[PDB]
Amino acid sequence: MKALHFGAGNIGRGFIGKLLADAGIQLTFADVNQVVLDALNARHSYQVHVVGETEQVDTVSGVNAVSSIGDDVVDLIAQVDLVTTAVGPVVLERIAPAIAKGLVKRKEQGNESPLNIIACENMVRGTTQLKGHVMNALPEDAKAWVEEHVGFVDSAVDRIVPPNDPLEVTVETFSEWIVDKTQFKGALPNIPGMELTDNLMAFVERKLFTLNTGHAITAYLGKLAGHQTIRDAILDEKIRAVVKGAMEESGAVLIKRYGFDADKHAAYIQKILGRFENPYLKDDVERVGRQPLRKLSAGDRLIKPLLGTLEYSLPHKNLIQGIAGAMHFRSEDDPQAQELAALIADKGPQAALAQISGLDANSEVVSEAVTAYKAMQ
Amino acid sequence: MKALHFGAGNIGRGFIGKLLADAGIQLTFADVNQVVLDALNARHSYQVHVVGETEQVDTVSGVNAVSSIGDDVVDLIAQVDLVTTAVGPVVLERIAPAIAKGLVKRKEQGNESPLNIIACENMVRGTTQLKGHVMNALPEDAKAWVEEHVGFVDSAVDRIVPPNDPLEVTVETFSEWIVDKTQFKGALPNIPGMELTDNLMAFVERKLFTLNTGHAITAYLGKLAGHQTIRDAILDEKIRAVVKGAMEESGAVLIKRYGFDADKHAAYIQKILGRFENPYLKDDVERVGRQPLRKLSAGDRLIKPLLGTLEYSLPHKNLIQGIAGAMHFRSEDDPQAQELAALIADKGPQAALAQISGLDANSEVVSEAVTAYKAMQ
Ligand code: NA
Ligand code: NA
Ligand code: NA
Ligand code: NA
Ligand code: NA
Ligand code: NA
Ligand code: NA
Ligand code: NA
Ligand code: NA
Ligand code: NA
Repeated sequence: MKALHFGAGNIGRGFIGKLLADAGIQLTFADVNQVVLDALNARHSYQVHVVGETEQVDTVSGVNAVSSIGDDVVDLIAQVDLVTTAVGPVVLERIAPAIAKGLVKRKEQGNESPLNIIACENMVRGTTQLKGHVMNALPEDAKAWVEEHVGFVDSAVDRIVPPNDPLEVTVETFSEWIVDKTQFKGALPNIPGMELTDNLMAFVERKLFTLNTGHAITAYLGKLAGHQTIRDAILDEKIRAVVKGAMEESGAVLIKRYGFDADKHAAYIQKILGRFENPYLKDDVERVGRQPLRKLSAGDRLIKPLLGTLEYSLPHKNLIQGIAGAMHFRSEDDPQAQELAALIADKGPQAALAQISGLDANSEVVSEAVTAYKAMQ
Repeated sequence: MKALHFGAGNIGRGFIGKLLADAGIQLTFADVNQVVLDALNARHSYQVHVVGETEQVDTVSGVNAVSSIGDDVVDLIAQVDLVTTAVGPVVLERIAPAIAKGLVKRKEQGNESPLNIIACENMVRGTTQLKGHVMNALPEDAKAWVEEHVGFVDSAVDRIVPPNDPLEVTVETFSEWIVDKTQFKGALPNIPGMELTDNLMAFVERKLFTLNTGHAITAYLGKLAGHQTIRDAILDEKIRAVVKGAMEESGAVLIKRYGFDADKHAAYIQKILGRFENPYLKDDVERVGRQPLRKLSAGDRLIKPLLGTLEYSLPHKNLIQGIAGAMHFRSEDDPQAQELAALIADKGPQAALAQISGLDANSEVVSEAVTAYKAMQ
């Protein structure tokens, strides 16, 4: 099997491309960074430091690379079995005309072997979003053929990969890659570390409501307590209790909503606490806490679980502490943190929280959050 | 009939709310800006300067307002026949928990009169996007009832409304408001100035490929020629020829793709040229040209029509001039224009264009654009 992966950044090299190459798939990266392209074509391999219990150095080999903006990438799309991405939303749109030209060429070459495309992005159903972009660049006369031969498979991915050698990358031991089984065309690939499900949204929300929720609250409370790193914060027993409790509160929602087994979910929470303890990552709380306006939005990792607890009459006291810690995040380098500070300064925490989150300013939850915010100054 | 409109900004007051109130609908605005809320509740009316052939002053009356973040807005959602928005993508998410709470209350009050929700946003199928946000905030036990009783109707809207009295607004005479007939629940409303179609995407693309394309190219070529305003630029016969020709080239694509009548489309192009001639707007080319990276993206108003001309073997020379003018846009106040300048400076126009647009750097169209770019310095 052959795969083309767009985005040879830390995620592409240390997680998605790594798993593809480790599976024995002939892997080509596509990128615009010439230094990374040349390094991959020069050495055909690189080292990934996989760190958690111990530091392991894994070697990824037999890889090569092409420019995402040239003609070779189009030729490859006409030949490979899988196309994956880890590029972010702006570049996810930019690669669409090359993918569309690739699909036209695939049809013109008479390659009817099923192709599956999997966007591995920090987005909900990113591959469906990519499909939208590809449709916007594909000729009408190719659309039927593409519907028949090409699967746009959504995924949910989770691996902590923080910021001489332009190819080395350090990643945590843990990873999760789950894809929607029902969208694949043809025989399902056997890629170790990739799991197929009929219920992708359950896993998307699990990750959002557990990993993202816990990680953010660890960062926000940690910064308030003067902790440098996620590890320092999670080993602080006062902070740990609130982080664990918030993931448990959000977990009761997931259990009710999706039917996850309670004992396995408890173990998944323990596994995430261990991930935060990683002694090799030295992940700055300021990095993890960045963009608090996004992280305080209605559909995101603090308000959505809270709305779930309201839906089911479940307890949210630790979530409320998390929201108050988020509201306290300050960073000179973060424009959202600046906007946040200015909004609370101008309108007060109650109006500010309502305006960012969409919670009614008169509500009991907003009342509870404002109390908690006041208590942390 | 009763309507609630979220977003009492220039678009809400001068276009969407104006048409609703002019139709005799009892209109309430929802916003977070207390000055605008108080002015609307104090005076219950305001003046809209409608300018084109002449300057007309219209009065909008019998309106009131509530906070989008309080409890009265929830009560209103349980009572009104229509909810409209003009808030932008960030606030479109933020209003979702209030809408969801409103729908729960609508069900709990036993109001089974059909409700239709229409987001009037500079987005493709914004109401479908809003629906996604509302679903993320609505209890599972309300979802069936909402599917039965509530329509989320996509729209395509077009009115040029550029930047003492906090309520007055100036708008061009022309407006267009088209909505997807097939998504309405119950009897269709009679709102003058709102048209219902089975084929909304045809109108979305028409506006993107004609108004947006023409308006952007007028701004970009105008700025290069030292013209202050859209009117100054469009009356420059050299610029006008390129703007008209680009809208015609994009128009041949729309005619082939959607079956628009060629004579009516020619007249629609003439109508847009007249809109650019408006002598009362004094619209700065720098404002209209802002965000060139967005405007040079694969799915946007310059590259998508170009891809269409490639699809159908149609002529794009004027589109190419437009792309080269966009690539020349400079503004200190515009971070994208800064990013653009830095990218061309670092990588050269060919690589820069390919990296922003997704066109193959080796392609003839990229070659043509680079020539044109070089010719304009
Ligand atoms: Na691995
Ligand atoms: Na295969
Ligand atoms: Na069980
Ligand atoms: Na309340
Ligand atoms: Na409450
Ligand atoms: Na009007
Ligand atoms: Na009605
Ligand atoms: Na005709
Ligand atoms: Na070519
Ligand atoms: Na070409």
